[PDB]
Amino acid sequence: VGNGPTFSTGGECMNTCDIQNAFPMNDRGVRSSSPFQEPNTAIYDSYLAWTYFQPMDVHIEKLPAPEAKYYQRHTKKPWDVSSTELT
Amino acid sequence: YKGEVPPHYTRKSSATIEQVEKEIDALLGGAEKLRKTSTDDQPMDKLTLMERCLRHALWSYHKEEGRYDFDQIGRWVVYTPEDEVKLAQLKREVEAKEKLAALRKR
Amino acid sequence: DIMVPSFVYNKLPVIHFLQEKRAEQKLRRVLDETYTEWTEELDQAHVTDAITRSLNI
Amino acid sequence: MQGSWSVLKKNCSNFFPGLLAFAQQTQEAYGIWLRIYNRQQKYGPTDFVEQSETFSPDYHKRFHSQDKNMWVDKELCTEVSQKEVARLMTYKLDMWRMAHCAGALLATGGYAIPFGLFWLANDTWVPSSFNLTGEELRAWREAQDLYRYRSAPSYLTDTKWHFDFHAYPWNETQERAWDDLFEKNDVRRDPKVVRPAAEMYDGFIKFELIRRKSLRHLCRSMNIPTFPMLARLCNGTRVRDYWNLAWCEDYMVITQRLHESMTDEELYDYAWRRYLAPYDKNLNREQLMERVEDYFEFLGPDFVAHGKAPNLVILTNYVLGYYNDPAYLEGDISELDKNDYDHLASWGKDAFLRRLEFENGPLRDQVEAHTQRLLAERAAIAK
Amino acid sequence: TLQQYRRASQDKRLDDLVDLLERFKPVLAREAIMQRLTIKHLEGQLGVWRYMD
Ligand SMILES: CCCCCCCCCCCCCCCCCC(=O)OC[C@H](COP(=O)([O-])OCC(O)COP(=O)([O-])OC[C@@H](COC(=O)CCCCCCCCCCCCCCCCC)OC(=O)CCCCCCCCCCCCCCCCC)OC(=O)CCCCCCCCCCCCCCCCC
Ligand SMILES: CCCCCCCCCCCCCCCCCC(=O)OC[C@H](COP(=O)([O-])OCC(O)COP(=O)([O-])OC[C@@H](COC(=O)CCCCCCCCCCCCCCCCC)OC(=O)CCCCCCCCCCCCCCCCC)OC(=O)CCCCCCCCCCCCCCCCC
Ligand SMILES: CCCCCCCCCCCCCCCCCC(=O)OC[C@H](COP(=O)([O-])OCC(O)COP(=O)([O-])OC[C@@H](COC(=O)CCCCCCCCCCCCCCCCC)OC(=O)CCCCCCCCCCCCCCCCC)OC(=O)CCCCCCCCCCCCCCCCC
Ligand SMILES: CCCCCCCCCCCCCCCCCC(=O)OC[C@H](COP(=O)([O-])OCC(O)COP(=O)([O-])OC[C@@H](COC(=O)CCCCCCCCCCCCCCCCC)OC(=O)CCCCCCCCCCCCCCCCC)OC(=O)CCCCCCCCCCCCCCCCC
Ligand SMILES: CCCCCCCCCCCCCCCCCC(=O)OC[C@H](COP(=O)([O-])OCC(O)COP(=O)([O-])OC[C@@H](COC(=O)CCCCCCCCCCCCCCCCC)OC(=O)CCCCCCCCCCCCCCCCC)OC(=O)CCCCCCCCCCCCCCCCC
Ligand SMILES: CCCCCCCCCCCCO[C@@H]1O[C@H](CO)[C@@H](O[C@H]2O[C@H](CO)[C@@H](O)[C@H](O)[C@H]2O)[C@H](O)[C@H]1O
Repeated sequence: VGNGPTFSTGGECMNTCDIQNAFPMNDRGVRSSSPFQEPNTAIYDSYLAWTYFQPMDVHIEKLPAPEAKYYQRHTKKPWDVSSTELT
Repeated sequence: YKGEVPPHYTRKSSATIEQVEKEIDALLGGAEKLRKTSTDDQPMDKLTLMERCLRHALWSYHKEEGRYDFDQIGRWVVYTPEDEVKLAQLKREVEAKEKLAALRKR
Repeated sequence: DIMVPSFVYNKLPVIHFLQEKRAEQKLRRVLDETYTEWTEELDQAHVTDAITRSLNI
Repeated sequence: MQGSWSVLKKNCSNFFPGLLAFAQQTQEAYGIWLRIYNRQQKYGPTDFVEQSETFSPDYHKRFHSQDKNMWVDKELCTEVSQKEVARLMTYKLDMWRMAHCAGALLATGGYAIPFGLFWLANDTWVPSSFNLTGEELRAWREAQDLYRYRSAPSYLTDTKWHFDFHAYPWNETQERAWDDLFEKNDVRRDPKVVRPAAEMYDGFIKFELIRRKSLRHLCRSMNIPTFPMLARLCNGTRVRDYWNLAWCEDYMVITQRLHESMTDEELYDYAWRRYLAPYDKNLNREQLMERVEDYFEFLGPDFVAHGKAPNLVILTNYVLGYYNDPAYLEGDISELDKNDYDHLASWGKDAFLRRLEFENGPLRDQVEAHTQRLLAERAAIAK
Repeated sequence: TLQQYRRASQDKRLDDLVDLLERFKPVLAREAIMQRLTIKHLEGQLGVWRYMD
């Protein structure tokens, strides 16, 4: 697996944060570090506790590609700048 | 008994029942791998909900039309004891009419 | 460059969670409004009785 | 909309004809307003005529009260027709923008000329009279719609966020109404479902308590100039006057069923002045009638019975919800097959990253078991 | 005769079914998009800008 970063956490533990319900909980009882479902989330205990997610090679049943009609919204405006372009 | 033939209604879109059924089958066929069965008392999934709604509407339309296929109607339309009783009453009536017609031809 | 981006990032998880629930709520309401509609049709026995009466029997 | 040279040429060519047309419209609109004002002063309620004072309960600041300082003249059809009211509303918008420009000119003398060049290069703040042909009018309406699109979402989000962060609905029906009020324009909102939100918000913020920032967003969405904003009771007065005229026309139309006999273009204009029908949507008569009927239904029976409209804040949110387009999404789904952090691949993994992968990887259970067993053995040895 | 009687209701039901299908398709599209986003997240190859887009 690669060395890339993941969804930022801010050094927070999601099992005790004020918005913990927004983070899914896995079988082991560790809330995810992101809105996504994570199977191998862990918690590390320094002076303060923090949640960590380790990327790994996992296969997920991929639903086939939908048509462009059902997910593309052509409401772009001259002032609009996408997050990729802003980055 | 019925009264007046209801007011006429103009369709907003044009499509055949066979085309609709084929489209439903195609829509539900791509998610078969993702679809997961579960206990009847457990919460349902999005695929299960979509399948139930689509099949319920389709088979209600079919039963209204006349395609009395009880095998699927008992699966995709029965959700109430009153519903089960109505199906049983309808199941008997159709068989009785068929037997009477055959006997009256013989 | 720094402050607003960080607070937008903080907002994403809760908004994503709430909008998922809202979508599930819409689907649930769609299912809840569905109810098998059984129709009632004139029993044929009355037709058979009117047929008999018309014969003057 | 951004400025362009073609629009600059258009407005420079039609500058003086536009001014002459504006003057003629000014005379006509003064006549119409004089009739309406005389009728209001003569037949209006005592509170409306005397301008009764309504103060906020926290800082005791006066603002217009929807119940007392707004009055629907049910018998205005005798003196003023529906078309005259529409003409007055359009002229009020044009006159507001012209007045701000004239004030800038008087304030800055001859130094406003380059700013005038910026002004004529955009159709956002020029009067409708500057367009002498259909295509020019269409472009002008497109600019107005673009400004509405730019401004409305901020107003809707301000209202929704402040309420949701500081309050919650009382009952399930109010919850459904509040949730369905702020749906995007790609879905049709049932006015009967959404109406209870008006009372729910009346409990929270009436029009008399509207904040200055929310007012600025609303006036931006209504194509009302906001600079100089000044006290909130100036643009608030503008909003009150505009919607009072709109409600008078709405009562006339509902009572006399004028919209059914109204032609296609006039119907589209009527919906547009209510912020219900953008021109870029290319709506047909069926859709326009559906939206207008939904607006009338949202007003409710009490509007005809007593001339009392629902809360103005919620009404503005409801109508401006038609300019809340779905968030844009462009690009084929295959773009999701790419990778974002390939530029980091050359860096590899350091010791800490390797440790994290080892402990939290597929072998995590074995490492946890070994570590816990070793720690238990060491603890036992220590004791 | 019965068919002629039960005709407007059938047409409305068919139109409603078509509308329901068109309503469900976007939901499945969003589900597929979320699946792909999750796949890239688990690999460590998903930026927040892409997710927001
Ligand atoms: C030469 C010296 C200059 C001094 C320096 C000036 C510096 C610039 C400041 C601004 C000056 C004004 C600019 C012109 C504005 C146009 C006229 C006007 O009032 O338009 C109506 C319009 C009314 O607005 P509204 O919100 O509807 O009013 C609510 C009322 O309830 C409305 O009442 P209603 O609902 O009952 O309806 C009535 C309506 C009904 O009428 C109609 O419907 C018909 C249309 C009537 C109005 C038409 C206006 C047309 C505007 C465009 C003109 C053409 C421009 C062409 C440009 C290109 C030229 C080539 O008729 C009205 O609009 C009447 C309003 C009241 C009259 C206001 C005028 C008072 C001043 C003039 C008298 C001065 C006498 C001096 C005596 C000296 C003694 C010693 O005015 C505006 O849009 C307001 C101006 C917007 C800019 C504000 C900028 C800040 C102002 C701060 C001023 C502070 C004091 C001054 C010192 C400043 C130091 C910092
Ligand atoms: C003939 C004509 C007919 C007759 C005349 C008729 C009357 C005409 C007048 C009335 C017209 C009204 C309508 C105007 C609309 C257009 C307004 C406008 O500007 O739109 C933006 C306009 C473009 O508009 P647009 O593209 O249509 O987009 C409009 C959208 O809707 C976007 O809209 P938005 O809403 O997003 O934009 C709004 C934006 C508008 O603002 C902007 O967009 C900013 C524009 C400037 C940006 C500059 C960027 C570039 C900087 C370059 C720096 C130098 C570079 C190096 C140069 C090297 C040269 C060798 O923000 C604001 O509104 C902020 C307002 C701030 C107000 C400030 C008030 C301060 C008060 C002070 C406190 C007082 C407290 C009380 C104290 C009391 C004490 C007693 O911007 C430009 O075109 C930029 C022009 C840049 C020019 C070049 C750079 C400056 C050159 C300076 C030369 C100096 C020479 C002398 C030097 C001497 C040295 C000794
Ligand atoms: C990275 C570095 C880059 C460079 C950075 C540069 C350095 C910046 C450092 C500091 C920056 C911050 C400073 C803040 C100061 C404090 C501000 C404050 O307290 O504001 C309170 C407050 C806040 O404003 P607001 O009304 O609540 O809303 C502001 C929003 O931005 C309204 O937004 P909105 O969305 O609601 O409305 C959008 C739209 C809505 O559209 C409309 O409303 C329609 C169009 C309206 C047109 C204007 C109508 C004006 C009517 C009359 C105004 C009253 C006149 C009073 C008497 C005249 C006094 C001179 O409005 C506009 O687009 C406005 C267009 C204005 C364009 C001009 C902007 C400034 C560009 C520079 C030009 C001047 C350069 C001079 C220096 C160089 C000389 C060589 O301001 C006021 O109450 C406004 C009073 C205005 C009085 C007139 C200006 C007084 C200042 C002296 C003017 C000197 C003129 C010199 C001429 C040339 C001589 C050679
Ligand atoms: C380049 C030019 C430079 C210009 C410089 C001058 C300053 C700027 C000029 C104007 C700028 C444009 C914008 C101004 C603010 C706009 C405010 C606004 O939106 O109002 C809307 C509002 C319209 O809304 P509305 O619904 O019709 O009525 C308001 C509601 O009632 C509202 O209902 P409410 O529930 O909110 O009711 C409350 C409301 C009730 O009030 C009102 O709304 C009524 C109108 C105001 C009445 C004020 C007079 C009160 C009685 C004064 C008695 C004095 C007796 C002294 C006797 C001395 C004997 C020796 O407010 C109050 O209660 C406030 C009362 C005022 C308290 C003043 C406290 C000052 C403390 C002093 C501390 C110490 C100072 C230093 C030491 C000094 C001594 C050594 O407008 C007004 O009501 C009138 C606006 C008047 C604007 C100012 C006109 C400026 C004329 C300038 C002439 C001189 C020029 C000099 C130039 C020099 C060379 C350059
Ligand atoms: C490049 C830089 C160059 C140099 C620059 C030099 C800068 C000098 C720094 C010092 C300036 C301090 C003042 C800053 C003002 C800005 C504050 C502000 O916008 O706060 C936002 C603030 C925050 O609002 P928010 O948080 O959104 O909502 C809160 C409330 O809900 C809001 O709800 P609301 O709106 O209903 O409630 C507010 C309203 C509620 O009340 C009403 O509605 C009733 C209105 C009553 C008006 C009473 C007027 C009385 C006048 C008596 C005159 C008698 C005649 C005498 C004639 C002979 C003598 C000349 O009351 C007022 O706000 C009006 C109070 C009285 C205004 C008096 C005129 C302005 C005086 C400015 C000079 C002060 C001394 C400066 C030196 C010392 C500095 C430490 O909003 C407001 O306050 C809105 C009104 C803003 C109007 C004031 C600005 C008008 C534009 C001035 C035009 C002249 C331009 C000259 C340019 C000079 C360049 C050199
Ligand atoms: C520089 C200043 C610029 C000002 C610009 C705006 C001017 C507006 C002028 C409007 C004039 C209206 O004219 C005025 O109307 C009112 C209201 O109908 C009339 O009012 C009359 O009927 C009313 C209503 O029954 C009575 O309460 C009142 O006692 C009586 O006078 C006045 O007799 C008339 O003079």
